[PDB]
Amino acid sequence: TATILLVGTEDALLQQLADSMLKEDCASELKVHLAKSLPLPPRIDLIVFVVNLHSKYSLQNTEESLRHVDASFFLGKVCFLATGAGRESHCSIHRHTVVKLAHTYQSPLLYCDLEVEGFRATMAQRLVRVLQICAGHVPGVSALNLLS
Repeated sequence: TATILLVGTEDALLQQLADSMLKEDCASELKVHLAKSLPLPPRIDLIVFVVNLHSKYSLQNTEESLRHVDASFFLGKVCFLATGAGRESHCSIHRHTVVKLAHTYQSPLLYCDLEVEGFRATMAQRLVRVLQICAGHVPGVSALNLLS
């Protein structure tokens, strides 16, 4: 009844995030699809671009994939999720690049270390709520209202 597309090149992290989102409990029935890239080879309510700040390939793949997304998706139905930004080991230039990306496509930029169980759990809560909003399940709040 609410469907999210996770786009990212790290299968394992996408899977653990998906599992985190599916972890109990949710009033709506959540479906998760994963893609390594866009364009894809089903109704999709929310797209989350998971960007690995330690991987230049991740950045490039996000940048390229974005070109295939219809503009109506950026009306609150796209979120960026940067991983590695809280770590001193990450490249600052990449972080700036993704901040500029999220700004350009006027979409939220969220940060999480997906390798940390608790942090990923909380982020999954946030994303479940955003997904429900985008799917029209939250009274008085549409994807349009997410725009800020």
